[PDB]
Amino acid sequence: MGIFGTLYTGVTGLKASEVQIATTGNNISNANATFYTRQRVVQTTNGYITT
Amino acid sequence: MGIFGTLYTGVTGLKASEVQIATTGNNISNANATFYTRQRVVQTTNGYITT
Amino acid sequence: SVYSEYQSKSGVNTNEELAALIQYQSSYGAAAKIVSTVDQMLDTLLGLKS
Amino acid sequence: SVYSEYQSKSGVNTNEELAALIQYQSSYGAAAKIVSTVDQMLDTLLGLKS
Repeated sequence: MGIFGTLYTGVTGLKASEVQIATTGNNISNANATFYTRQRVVQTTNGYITT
Repeated sequence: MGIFGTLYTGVTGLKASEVQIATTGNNISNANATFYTRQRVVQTTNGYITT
Repeated sequence: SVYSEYQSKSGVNTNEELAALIQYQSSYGAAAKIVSTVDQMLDTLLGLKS
Repeated sequence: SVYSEYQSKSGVNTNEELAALIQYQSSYGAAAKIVSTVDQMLDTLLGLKS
């Protein structure tokens, strides 16, 4: 990947943790918002790019 | 004087140094997107004779 | 039975999310120092351009 | 079982490659300066012949 997108991608890894953990705490908050079904966050990638 | 031409040719060899910037940056690229397959390096055989 | 049947695959509890958090515990911990490492390395090539 | 094996087969890592490959360049960059160093011999010869 390009350097700037590359180091940006690491931020995505940080963002993934951020969004994931935010979701985890949310689920933890949902531990008695008992109506909450499992909402899921899934890995993707920034798509194919010219190189 | 002609040997001066060798010098810019050496720079072309130096540009072979740049790819390992590209490789290291590209190789590092795959953060935990759990769907990846590597791409890997090569070295070549050669032989040269004179009259 | 059916009433009890909304607290293992659908809703919420302890542990399952906690295990996820700890994976994320690793996730950012690795991500950040990887990121800063990369930044420090940008600097190396920059000094190389010199 | 089949699960376990692939995760080993999924061996595609990226981190430590950073340390090795940057230097293969940086060595050349650290060489490029000496390349100039001996290159500048030509420059100085030119200045002399001026």
